[PDB]
Amino acid sequence: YRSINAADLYENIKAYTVLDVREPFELIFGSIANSINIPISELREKWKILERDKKYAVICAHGNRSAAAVEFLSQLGLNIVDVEGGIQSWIEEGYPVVLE
Repeated sequence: YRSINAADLYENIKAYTVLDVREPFELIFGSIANSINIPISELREKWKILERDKKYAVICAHGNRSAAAVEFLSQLGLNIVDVEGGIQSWIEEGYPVVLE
């Protein structure tokens, strides 16, 4: 189990592949660019779609759901990290978000 600051993620944004585990209706209000969306209610059945050769940054609205996802994918041998504060923190700190 590892964690990553917002500033850290943004500075290394190209080194990570943001995994947004929030529900789809939540992304219409803003999401980090190119972040793949897998709701925690599907993560169990569709985590196989995740690349092993990638470094994932799991984001949540506040971090409660991302934390649980990390503990799950971490034991499956995936290189993933939890994003502190969720996307809420990301926005509070003034970071770029997409309306897509």
